[PDB]
Amino acid sequence: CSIVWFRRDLRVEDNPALAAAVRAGPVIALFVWAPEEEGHYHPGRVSRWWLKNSLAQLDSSLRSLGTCLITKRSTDSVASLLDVVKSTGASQIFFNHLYDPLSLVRDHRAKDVLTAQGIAVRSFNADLLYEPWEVTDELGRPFSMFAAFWERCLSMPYDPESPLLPPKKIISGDVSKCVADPLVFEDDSEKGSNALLARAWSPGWSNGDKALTTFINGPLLEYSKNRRKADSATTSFLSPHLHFGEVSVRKVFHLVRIKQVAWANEGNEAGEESVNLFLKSIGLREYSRYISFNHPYSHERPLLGHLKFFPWAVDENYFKAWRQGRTGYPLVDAGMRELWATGWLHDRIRVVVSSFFVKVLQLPWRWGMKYFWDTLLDADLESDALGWQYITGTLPDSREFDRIDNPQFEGYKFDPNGEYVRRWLPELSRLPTDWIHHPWNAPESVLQAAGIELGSNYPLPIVGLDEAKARLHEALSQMWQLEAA
Ligand SMILES: Cc1cc2nc3c(=O)[nH]c(=O)nc-3n(C[C@H](O)[C@H](O)[C@H](O)COP(=O)(O)OP(=O)(O)OC[C@H]3O[C@@H](n4cnc5c(N)ncnc54)[C@H](O)[C@@H]3O)c2cc1C
Ligand SMILES: Nc1ncnc2c1ncn2[C@@H]1O[C@H](COP(=O)(O)OP(=O)(O)NP(=O)(O)O)[C@@H](O)[C@H]1O
Ligand SMILES: CC[N+](C)(C)CCCS(=O)(=O)[O-]
Ligand SMILES: [Cl-]
Ligand SMILES: [Mg+2]
Ligand SMILES: [Mg+2]
Ligand SMILES: [Mg+2]
Ligand SMILES: [Mg+2]
Repeated sequence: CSIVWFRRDLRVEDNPALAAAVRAGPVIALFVWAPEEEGHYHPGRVSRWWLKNSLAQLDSSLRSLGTCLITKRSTDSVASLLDVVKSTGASQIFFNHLYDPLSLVRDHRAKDVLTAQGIAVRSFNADLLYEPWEVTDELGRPFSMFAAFWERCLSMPYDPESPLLPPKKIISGDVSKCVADPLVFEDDSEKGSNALLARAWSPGWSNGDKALTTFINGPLLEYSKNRRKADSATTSFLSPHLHFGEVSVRKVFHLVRIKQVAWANEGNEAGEESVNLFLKSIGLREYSRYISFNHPYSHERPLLGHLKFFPWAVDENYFKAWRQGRTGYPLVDAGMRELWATGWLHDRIRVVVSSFFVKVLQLPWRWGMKYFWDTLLDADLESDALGWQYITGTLPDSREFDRIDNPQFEGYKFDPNGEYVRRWLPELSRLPTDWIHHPWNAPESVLQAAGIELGSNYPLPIVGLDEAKARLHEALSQMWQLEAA
């Protein structure tokens, strides 16, 4: 008896722990659901809906290969392990690493208790191209900025392990344990709100493979010339799959690396450029793990402390307006609406709405981080923290802090004909393009004809940009003054 402990590596292909267990003797595939152990960050409704369907496909797969997935509901995953080994008679437990703060601790506490109880525990790399410790500068120190880190990752002395085949068969230790703990990922209220998700997404590794294929053989070619596109099938849509290890980044990297070689050869410039930007995307995810491991309180504590005494507005209705998409800036409200209704946001809108959150409303970034974590289909602690820290300006490589983006111009850049704003704001569905990104200026006759009553079915800017720059300054004058102490 060997135990395979699945957490966020829901796949049978290129899964090192599983492959090591099959090499060793029969297996008991285990998954333990223990949210309260996740603190302030238990999984949100749409993430849970994804987990529920991803696990079903995982179990279905494992059954095809010979064993079932045993699920356990508990308040302490370690304890559950013990009660599983101490009931099955297993001597080893194989699992794949995780690099988020909450996982880092529980994993150590896990190794200690189990090994110090007579259990062999082995741990592999299932989620990264390279372990964060394998990637370092010539002196041997962790890089402090993305570019230097990514340049090393791409110029390493050795290649990432190549995707392993899933087992061809698995033998299962005590099959009488197959009927285990039912996991409930939805209350009746939520079942209601989740009803459209199955129409747009197919959770699981099988479908993730499908998405990777689709992407590489289609949109990747125009990945680069298509990113100012706000709501189009121009990206991979792999994030939710990536978050639960349903798809191997190593496989992703290998397929992308083959296309790049073929396109370099052909001298297809668009292709190379798109390949480069997409690899930078995979790079950023790898970097979020790097930062979380080399700064264990990164999901709450900022890296740079130069904004330490900054007087962040703690205004509750500023927050509510943001969440409701009642800020007055069309592109910002469209994003909040699409996020609330679908749990999905293109990276540019994520930047647009989180940026408005810290520079215009000037709210604490931990609040935007948490809201995103509860509502995004790909909620990921490391990727969410990294994004918020970068936007707020607490990262070595963030853009200049004293800079406020104009949603009206972002509107012109990312949603030139107002199609995005009109899809997510039906109240503005009749407003012509000349005023779609700044309706508060518009002549009364256009508003009346479109059915828009400023302040009613569409609000006036909750904070003007000019007034915004001014509070930003007044806020800096203050933090500088607080520094003097
Ligand atoms: C403030 C903010 C919060 C974010 N929160 C999350 C989150 O909670 N979960 C999440 O996975 N991503 C998050 N991101 C990053 C990014 O927007 C999403 O990963 C991406 O939009 C998912 O779409 P895709 O799968 O089509 O990405 P693609 O463009 O197809 O890229 C492929 C993969 O690269 C990775 N990736 C791409 N961009 C980034 C990025 N900027 N940072 C980290 N990884 C990236 C993702 O795994 C993505 O699936 C956030 C970005 C910002 C600015
Ligand atoms: N250093 C970084 N750390 C974390 N995230 C980053 C970093 N740099 C960029 N990002 C993320 O990747 C996105 C794109 O990077 P950026 O440097 O803005 O190029 P870009 O978006 O292609 N610019 P543009 O060509 O005008 O569209 C950012 O908006 C963030 O989502
Ligand atoms: C536009 C991308 N959509 C279709 C919404 C998601 C891709 C489907 S999935 O779940 O198989 O990746
Ligand atoms: Cl500053
Ligand atoms: Mg698919
Ligand atoms: Mg795009
Ligand atoms: Mg698009
Ligand atoms: Mg940019």
